[PDB]
Amino acid sequence: EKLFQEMILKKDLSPSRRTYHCMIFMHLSSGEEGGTARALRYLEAMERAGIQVRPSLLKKIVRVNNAAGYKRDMKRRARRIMQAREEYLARKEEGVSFGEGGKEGASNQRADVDAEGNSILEPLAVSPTSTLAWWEKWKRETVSKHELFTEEGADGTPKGETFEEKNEALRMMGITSSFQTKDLVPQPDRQKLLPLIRREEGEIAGSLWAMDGGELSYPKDGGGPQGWGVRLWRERQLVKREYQKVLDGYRPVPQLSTLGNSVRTAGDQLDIERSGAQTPGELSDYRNFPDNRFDGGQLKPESEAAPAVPFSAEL
Amino acid sequence: SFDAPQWDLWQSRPRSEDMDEALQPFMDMPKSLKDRRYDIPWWANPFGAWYLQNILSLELLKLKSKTNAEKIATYRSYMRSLASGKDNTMSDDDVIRNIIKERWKTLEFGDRNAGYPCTFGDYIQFLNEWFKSLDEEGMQRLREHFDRRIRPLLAVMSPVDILWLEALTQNSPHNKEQLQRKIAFQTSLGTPEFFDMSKRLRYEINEDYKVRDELGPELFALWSKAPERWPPERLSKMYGLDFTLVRKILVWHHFKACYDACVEPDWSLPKRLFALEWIRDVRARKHGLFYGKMRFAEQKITFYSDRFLFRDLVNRREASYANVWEMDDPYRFLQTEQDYEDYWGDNYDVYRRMFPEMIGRTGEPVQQYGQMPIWAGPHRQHANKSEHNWMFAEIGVNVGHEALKKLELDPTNEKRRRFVIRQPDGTLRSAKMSEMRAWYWKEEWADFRFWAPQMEWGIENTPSQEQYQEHVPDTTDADFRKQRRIQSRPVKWFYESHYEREVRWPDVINAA
Amino acid sequence: KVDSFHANTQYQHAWPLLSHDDLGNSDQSNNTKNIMYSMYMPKRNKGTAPW
Amino acid sequence: DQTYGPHKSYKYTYMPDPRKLAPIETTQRSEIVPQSIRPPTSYVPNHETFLERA
Amino acid sequence: MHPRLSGQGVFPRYGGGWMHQFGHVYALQQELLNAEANNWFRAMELWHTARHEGVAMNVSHYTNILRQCVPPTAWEASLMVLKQMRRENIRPDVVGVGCALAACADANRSEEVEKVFSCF
Amino acid sequence: WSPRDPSIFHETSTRKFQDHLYEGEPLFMQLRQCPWRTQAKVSERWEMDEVAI
Amino acid sequence: VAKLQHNSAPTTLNFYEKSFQQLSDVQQRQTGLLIGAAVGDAAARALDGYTAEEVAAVAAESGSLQDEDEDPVVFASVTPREHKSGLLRHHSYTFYLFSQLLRVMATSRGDFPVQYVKNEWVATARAHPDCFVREHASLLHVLCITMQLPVIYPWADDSTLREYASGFLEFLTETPAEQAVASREDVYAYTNSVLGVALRCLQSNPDPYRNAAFMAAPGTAHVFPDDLALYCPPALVGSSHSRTEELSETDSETVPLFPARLLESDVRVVRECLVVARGAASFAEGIKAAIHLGGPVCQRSLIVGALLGARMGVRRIPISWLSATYDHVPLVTLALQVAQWSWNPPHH
Amino acid sequence: AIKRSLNVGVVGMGNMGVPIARNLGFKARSAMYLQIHSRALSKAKRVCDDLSVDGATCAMRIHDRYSTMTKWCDVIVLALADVKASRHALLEDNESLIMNARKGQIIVDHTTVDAETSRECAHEAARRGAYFLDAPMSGSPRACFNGQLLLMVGGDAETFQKMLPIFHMYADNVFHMGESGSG
Amino acid sequence: LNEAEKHHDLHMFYTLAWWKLGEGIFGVDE
Amino acid sequence: YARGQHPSYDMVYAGPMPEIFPMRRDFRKPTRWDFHDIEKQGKYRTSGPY
Ligand SMILES: [Mg+2]
Repeated sequence: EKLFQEMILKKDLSPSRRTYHCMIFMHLSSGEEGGTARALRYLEAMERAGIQVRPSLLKKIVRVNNAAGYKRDMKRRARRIMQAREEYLARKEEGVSFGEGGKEGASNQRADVDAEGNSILEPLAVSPTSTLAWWEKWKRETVSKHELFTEEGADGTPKGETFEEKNEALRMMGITSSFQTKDLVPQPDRQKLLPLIRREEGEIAGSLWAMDGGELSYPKDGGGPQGWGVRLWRERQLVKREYQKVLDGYRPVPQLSTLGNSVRTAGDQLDIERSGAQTPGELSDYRNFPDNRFDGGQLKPESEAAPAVPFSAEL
Repeated sequence: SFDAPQWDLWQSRPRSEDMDEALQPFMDMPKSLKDRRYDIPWWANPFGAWYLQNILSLELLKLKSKTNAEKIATYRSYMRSLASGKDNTMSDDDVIRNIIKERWKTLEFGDRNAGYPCTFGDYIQFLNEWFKSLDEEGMQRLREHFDRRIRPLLAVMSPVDILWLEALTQNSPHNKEQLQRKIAFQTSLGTPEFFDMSKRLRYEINEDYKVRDELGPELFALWSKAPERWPPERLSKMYGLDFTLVRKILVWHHFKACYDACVEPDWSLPKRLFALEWIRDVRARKHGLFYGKMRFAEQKITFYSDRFLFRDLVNRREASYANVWEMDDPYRFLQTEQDYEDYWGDNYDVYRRMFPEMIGRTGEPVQQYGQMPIWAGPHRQHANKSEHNWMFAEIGVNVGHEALKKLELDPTNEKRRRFVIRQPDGTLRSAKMSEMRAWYWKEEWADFRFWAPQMEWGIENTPSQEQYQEHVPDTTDADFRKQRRIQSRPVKWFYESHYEREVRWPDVINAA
Repeated sequence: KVDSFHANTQYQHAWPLLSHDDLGNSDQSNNTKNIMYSMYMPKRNKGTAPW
Repeated sequence: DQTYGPHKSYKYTYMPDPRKLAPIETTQRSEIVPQSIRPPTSYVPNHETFLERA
Repeated sequence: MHPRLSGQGVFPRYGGGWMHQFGHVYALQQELLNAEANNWFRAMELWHTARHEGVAMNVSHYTNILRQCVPPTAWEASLMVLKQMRRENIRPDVVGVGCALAACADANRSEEVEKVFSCF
Repeated sequence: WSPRDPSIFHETSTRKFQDHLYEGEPLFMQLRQCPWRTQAKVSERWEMDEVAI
Repeated sequence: VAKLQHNSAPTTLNFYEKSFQQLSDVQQRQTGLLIGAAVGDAAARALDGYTAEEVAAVAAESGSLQDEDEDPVVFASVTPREHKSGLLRHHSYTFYLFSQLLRVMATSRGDFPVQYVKNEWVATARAHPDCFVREHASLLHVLCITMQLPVIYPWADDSTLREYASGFLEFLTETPAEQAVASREDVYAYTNSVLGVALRCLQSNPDPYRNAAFMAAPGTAHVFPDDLALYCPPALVGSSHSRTEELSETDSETVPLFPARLLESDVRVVRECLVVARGAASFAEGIKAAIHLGGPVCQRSLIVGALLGARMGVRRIPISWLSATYDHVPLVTLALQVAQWSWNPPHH
Repeated sequence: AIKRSLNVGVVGMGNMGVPIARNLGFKARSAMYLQIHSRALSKAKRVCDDLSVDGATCAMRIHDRYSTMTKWCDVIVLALADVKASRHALLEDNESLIMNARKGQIIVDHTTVDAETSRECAHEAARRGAYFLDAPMSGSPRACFNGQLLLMVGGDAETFQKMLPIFHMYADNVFHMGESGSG
Repeated sequence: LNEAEKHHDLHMFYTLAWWKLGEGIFGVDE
Repeated sequence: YARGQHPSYDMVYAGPMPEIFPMRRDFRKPTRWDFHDIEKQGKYRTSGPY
């Protein structure tokens, strides 16, 4: 904004449409209060100075505001987080939680005695080796939500968006994370064969989402067009389309599977098990370069091979 | 005085005999052979004896017994004496994994006395009585093992390949010689380069199960400790899976923790994570007819048709949430856990259908009116008490217009539409908010985004007093406001008018 | 015996969460594949539909 | 063991209106106002005399 | 003892326009942005009730707070505002920091003017 | 009034306590009257205030 | 969570139990100053006029509690002495003029002049002359009446509130004679300081007792506690010259009749009520500490019951105490009409 | 130690068991988790289907084996046809309810049996640590629909006081006859 | 009416010799 | 205020879904407690978003 008003006022330059779009989308993408109130000021400055207002600009304004709703909600939730932190630091110093920890109402009115004195039905206690018992024990015994982070983020947001703050908060809750950084994330958008199977026929897993054994998607046992044979045939046709994509060079060559190795020629199985080749390209390098391997038939890495560069590249 | 013995896979729990058969050839088996079967331990089966002899013992070798160390030493010496160059130095888990693998692949089905460990029918009996000994958690893990490993191999292999595998199971020279005569059996066998897609399919299915079972409890802990610090949209942005997938993971994990502990599940959790989806999608469906979906709720004019409607939409979206949860400011009126269980439990479809826009409450406070005096006295005091509630609503020229509906139900309006409800005990009370809205046309939409305390007020939204002074409201030019103020104030001074004269306190003569 | 005959020939199980339409539609951000069906209905109705 | 219905995440699989499950309370008129019976007077000593006078 | 603008044609269209459930929100925002308010002690107290009621406050609310602190030269109040605007990452305008610089200049707080100027 | 009865499931039926929400009514309770206390040989009524609440 | 329906369990414990959920957070503090003063005045009614030793004798003679019974000090079963006139057997004479001012405030739909309530108040004092001469022009009785004035507009400052209240403070200290009070301005200044305390309570102010001491009336340090008395502004030297004009008459035999109780005797009661209402953990425990002090105990629990109810709202009030109040059927209805009409007055 | 609802199961959908299950499904408003057992799963599906379409106030759950019926329920109520089916479901089966009873369960038998069957059932339930009440019912299925059944509960009196809110959902005249075998 | 299947063809696939091809499927995954 | 109908454009439809097969032409019910029965009868044009 400083360089914008220095361009406008001092150097007397008329700004272009793109640098008006930049000041619109910067205030729109920022989740602070009054960002759209200044983006509409930039829209008014575009309108009354003859700058063209395109419909693509309006659609991008709606899309960018709907996308920056997340940043707006985070910057609004951080205010209530700070209020709850201040109230927690006050009430743990005054000592109201020490008076509220004693369950005098549960001691006078017991779990088996109602208000009049009759005996009431109590549910039986669950097994402590269950998952729900450990979850409520982890809810009760761990640290509070207000003791996790003292300060908030650098730009208006609560801490915990990054993975270092997430891992530190998990350490304060007594949980060692199996996924420290983003390269140990399974990333289901990288799947190519599995959404293609899910789109046409249906879910190939079925029992991925099953609560009590009735939400499973499997073919019927009677046969016919709904049976297992037609579904496995159509899945094999989709895998055949993917394999035809592999053969024409659109997809990379898959690695050696145990089903593929167990059907192969036994000498090829011997060469794979003595070479340690994962891809059949490594097996082709093992066969077509016999001087590359070790003395136990083991395959040497890529960095230990140097091909002959011809002098005709010096033309 | 009875101790319940702990049951596991080593000594299975005894079950009933009226159980259905899991395998297909046992369902049509005659019952005389069903009564012929003896209740024996699980290792008394020859396949079970084989699995305990060579597979389970080698897995029991992982512990710190002395016989485990001696068997590890003699196994290392054995496979070093097989060939030195292939397995020069590896750990004991590797050598027992290798011997477990080699003993798994060398399994055949023949006669027990002919040198083979068990028959095919003994293996089918082991599978049948193993599947009978599973509960729903064991059946779930069995189906998960089917999805992870056997399902990609079945998706890749041809039916002639599984016919060849069935001929390898039965191990009969007659059936193998009969199948070897077929040209279509030999030529249509699968190729390994097509079979290598099973590794990628297995990796994708195990990647989805790693999303579910390994990323699941971490998301559950982060959302269950501080949901205002880690909402589902923050988790979906920082892990990059999806929004609905993260919410499905949370719902599935809580329902899995409830179902596996024999606890009734918290039904309010899909109402809390899919609140907009519960209002939009979940309908009562009848049997013999098909339904549709409304694209929009109202026939309206678009906001791209004018610049002022566009600015109003942008200013409303800035004053709105993107996703509202149970902890936000529109749900801050739920100060009691009883109100929390009342709103999200069993009446959420009624509580959300009260008012379309989200407000700081759900309805209106109920107040009661005074009964006019009945000059007959106690002769007619019984007549107002009845059996049912008697609801009376106003109509007329001023009253009954739906276009001014939120103006006619406004408690800050002096010309509000008057409702009364006589209770069966004779009490005259006002109507509730749904009771006042039931007398109009149905309004079956809901706003899940806009929250009015988030409206901008400092830059462009500045209501001026000079704009309200442009109407020039004066008390000297119109006396209706002062007349309504006179109609509002009490008229008790008219009786003590003669008792400028101003009203003073009563002067006492006893204390003076 | 008079209740053993009257089965659930009237109702059906409800719509699950994130369900699709009977015509195949779904509430996505992209409604190009979804269609409207107001033009297939009869033009005038004697009375008022529940929708 | 299975929950009823294919959904298994809903409390009611058919999903009725929640006003259907709301209870209905009742109060007889005998709780409001009683019904008394006058004794036969000297003008109508019997019930057949009451029918003949009417 | 009344809200100065009650409703029925005073409030903008996008907010619905006099939603009576938020009648206190419309009355609180006019006390926050009252240009004729000169009591700085009420302006700190009016920020604490907008903090409790969930009222979203932009830079124009804090600029009205910093404006009222300059005639009494309440230099301590002008630094607790800029600490809070930094805490919520609400960037102050140039007129708003001009009030906090003038609140500390007239109170002979020379070392505190130099660090507010160095921040912006 | 069960909605699996086809005479109650029909849309023009008076065996419901509403119009457009659902069909039938699940297990409502009403109170009759028993005017047979005068058939007893000795019938008295004792007026006493409530003490159980 | 839900239990089996047994022993004919009621759905709601009060008529207005779920109607308090249908109020805003400021409207729960607007009605908390009204309903919380009605609950507090009704709880300390049976021990009105008791000394501190006689209140402790009530709690000592009844030592049987099954933990469902409450404190026997609150809603005591002791026999009253004058035992009463007609309506005053459940609330004090100070609450009768409080309930008449609330009834005018609900029907006036906002702010209203003092002339609307002048004929309502003089009809009560004409009916109860014994309770009028005991409590007229005293600091406790005047402050309990004008306590409910910031319910009309809680976001107003102290300059607007003291201007509106000054029309009400003059008639409550006016008598039809030339022997009016010992000091007109000292009853005004002490009342305007405690009205700042309730104004900060409806505004949800952090430490409302401290911030009301800074913006208090000058010379009102004795009504605040000792730790907050350093924050109060000192009295003006021009106001001290008016104190010498009261000593310039030198008439010790000519004591004014109104008020019956001394002014400095009333400052200690409001100072003790501000100490109790400051460190009160809940609405019930703060009232029980207020009736244990004794003396003018209906006006004690009207100060504490209003200030605590304005802090934690009507939902923190125990609903069994509201169901035991005699006039809880009209007054909560009148309190809902004030909180609804406070944000849109029809006149302006 | 989870604050939850009471898991109440009804074993046997016969002449009188299905109106007992329907009264427990109607008159228990979100206060219990209802389990319904039958030998054939189609009958339990039919009873839960009729309870769902008629409109019930609790969530229901079908069972076909006694093991899950044992491990799920806090209270078990049996309404069977003859003494032989009750002796099979309680004592003679391998997965029977009293022989595999958990610590603190309560099993009520509404099927009219002999004295020695009830004696051995109460003895084995006290041996396992659970509680057994024998409460033979008197009435018609139409009287079971109206909630007017006659119950003669034998067993513990504190267990009787616990089970009175469940007994008052399908029976009006419920008496506590004393020790086990009196009813 | 209609009977929801228990999917008994899930168990017919386990009758095959997946240890011969998958090289120890029935154990834990490596 | 004289522009548009409602500023929301986020109206989640909460009513019953339309029925596409079989399409019922007339919806005439003899009702007891319907006070809009005059407006709910008569031929109206069924054209909307749907
Ligand atoms: Mg107005």
